[PDB]
Amino acid sequence: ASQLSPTELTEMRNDLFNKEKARQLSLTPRTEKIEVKHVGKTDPGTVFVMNKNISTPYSCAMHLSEWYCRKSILALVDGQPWDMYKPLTKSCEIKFLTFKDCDPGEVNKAYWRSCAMMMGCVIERAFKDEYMVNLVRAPEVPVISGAFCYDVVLDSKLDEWMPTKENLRSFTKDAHALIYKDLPFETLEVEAKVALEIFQHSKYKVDFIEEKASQNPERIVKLHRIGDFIDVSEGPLIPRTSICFQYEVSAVHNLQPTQPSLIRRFQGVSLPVHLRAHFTIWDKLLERSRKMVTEDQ
Amino acid sequence: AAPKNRRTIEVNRCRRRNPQKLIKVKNNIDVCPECGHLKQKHVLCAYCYEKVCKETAEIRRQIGKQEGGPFKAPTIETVVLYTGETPSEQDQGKRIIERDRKRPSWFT
Amino acid sequence: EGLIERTERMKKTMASQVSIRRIKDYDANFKIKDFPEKAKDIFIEAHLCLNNSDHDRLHTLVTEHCFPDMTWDIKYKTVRWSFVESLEPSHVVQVRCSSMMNQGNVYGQITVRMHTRQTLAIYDRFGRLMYGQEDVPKDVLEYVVFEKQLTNPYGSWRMHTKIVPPWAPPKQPILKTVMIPGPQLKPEEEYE
Amino acid sequence: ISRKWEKKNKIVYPPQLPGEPRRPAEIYHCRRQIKYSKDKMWYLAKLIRGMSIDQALAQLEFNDKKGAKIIKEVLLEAQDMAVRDHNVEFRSNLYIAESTSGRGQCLKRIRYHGRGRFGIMEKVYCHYFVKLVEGPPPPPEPPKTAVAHAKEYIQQLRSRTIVHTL
Ligand SMILES: [Zn+2]
Repeated sequence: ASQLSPTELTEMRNDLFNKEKARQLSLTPRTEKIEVKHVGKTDPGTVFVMNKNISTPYSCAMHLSEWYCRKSILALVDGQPWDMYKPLTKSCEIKFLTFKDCDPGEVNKAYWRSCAMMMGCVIERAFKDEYMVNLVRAPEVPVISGAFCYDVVLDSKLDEWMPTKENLRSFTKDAHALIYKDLPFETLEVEAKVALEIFQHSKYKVDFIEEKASQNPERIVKLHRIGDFIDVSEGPLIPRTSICFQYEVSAVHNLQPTQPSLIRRFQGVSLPVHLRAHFTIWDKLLERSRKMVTEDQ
Repeated sequence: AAPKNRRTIEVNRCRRRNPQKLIKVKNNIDVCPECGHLKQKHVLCAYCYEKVCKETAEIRRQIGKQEGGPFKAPTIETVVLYTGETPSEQDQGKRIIERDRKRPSWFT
Repeated sequence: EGLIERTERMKKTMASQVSIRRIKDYDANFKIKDFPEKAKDIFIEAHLCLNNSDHDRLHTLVTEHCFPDMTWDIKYKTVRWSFVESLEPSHVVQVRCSSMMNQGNVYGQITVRMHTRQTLAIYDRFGRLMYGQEDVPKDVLEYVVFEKQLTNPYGSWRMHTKIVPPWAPPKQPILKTVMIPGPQLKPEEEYE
Repeated sequence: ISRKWEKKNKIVYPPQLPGEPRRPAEIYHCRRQIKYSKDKMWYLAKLIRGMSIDQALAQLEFNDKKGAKIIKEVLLEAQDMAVRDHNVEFRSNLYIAESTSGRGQCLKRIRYHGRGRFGIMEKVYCHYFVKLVEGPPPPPEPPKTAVAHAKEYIQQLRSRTIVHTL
């Protein structure tokens, strides 16, 4: 830990991320073939001959049809939800999950994780430079609650203020500007040592990486990026950042008595393009999302 | 009444190439959740309807074979059965029609 | 070191020798040892004329059996083939002939094994690389046969076919993904 | 009779230098002598003109016109031959660049008007021409804004000279 400008911190973080991605692309010498089967319901028996650690379930959807690319939000690699731009590794079986499936719980969780990550990206780059803004983590609140949340610790000078409606609308406008540019949710699986060396600064992120690499015997934590923002998240994410259609930030709340310092919780609600609600229903959801949600035990 | 002058290709293009005479783009089209064969909202899927119609045609052919001739219309309910599928206790008084098939996994 | 039951090996040698004897009886002044060089050069220059797309010479160099086998799947693509080195001198591995009477024609077929390296790079109709690599002399082990019409008064020695045993190593992969569709069902049920 | 659209797939390009744009694939297809009017076919071709392959097939599947299924069939064979012959990996990665109809060879028949008078009936035929380019459909040109209008007006004002003098 030393003195570093946030801009140079982002540049060095991106450089390390790209170097790791390059070495992951490079340790495989030649193009290898995988026979990924389609265990879905609409196009059964379809096998794709894809490239190892190069091609993606979005590429499989491109082979199938354009509707698959448009509607498929998650993949299922033999048991598990994969984000749409994660290169495939072994000869597997695949199934595409959309927002209107019978059991869309996995895609709901992934969509809310993505929305929380976008909200954190908007928050980190919307405050004065001489305040220290640090992201603690995004609690894995359930969709049945009113909103997704992000925990942020601000510098000591801002332990007495509260953002007003204009500032909240500014946060929503930043979120919509982020939505307007189609940014893929790039993914990466790295080792614990590399994960620590990318961040190297925030003790909150350090303990987050420790907690996320302890339960894995291989000490691997997932890493995701939109544009030049990099966050640590649990579980996969949605392919594109324009999937969200309605996006807002509702309010921010404090939880002081659990720590000498102050941790704020930003809350927000979003609805995808496939599931847009009417003006009145969206107003109802907006009004509910302003309530504090406490699901951490 | 006869045309006093020939219509020019410019006038004709303006008349027959304006947006009122063009085909409109429709946004009612989405994928069928079953069979994924590109149905249209507010309209039944052609693939699924054809499947159901084929099964109904086979059942009706069996009905005609069992009924004998015209003007029969049995005064009891009816039930369709398949390979195995012993009749149930509630469908005693019903006519039984079992052609020969494994029951499709949409007709229960 | 020689293996057991060399009597059958010598019997195969004698069958090849009697085929050579029939070839010599039809046509004398035909040495045996200089053939592998001729076959190697014919192979090399036939593939060179394939790269240059010269069918009038490829016809004189290869037979009508393997003309379409070698020219059809490559009609609208560009090939970059180049023989670089002969690893070991080729060996004549089989010499057979048939006494076919259907048209009073006897054909001599000789299989010669060659191990060598070459550079193959097949481009697309639009100029995009498809299969091979430019300058990586990958090694190939190939058994190619040559057929001649003995009864013909001219009878150019041309290549006939190429044999591939199932144990042969798999060739290099394809640079593009491929989708193999399953059964295209009418209203029906899928059983697999 | 001219058949030049058929021979546009026989063009072979020299291999590209490594450091060059992808040069997307270019597939031409057509159907000749369709028992349909060429204006009626032009309307469907005009609708299909700018869409991607999947969107065009979707639009043609729910059009109740005789030529809609014909154009759908032509597009399906074009897609199949694009993937099979012209080295297009993604079957959905095609868009329609050119889609037009042309007059075919017709026949003439007698109409038997309501006296010893008559007319000549023409048995209409037409061709359909399609061209698919590999890649996503190009974005539509956005309408020009008031900023662009003002900019071009200012440039028009600034471009003017003193005419008919030195
Ligand atoms: Zn259906």
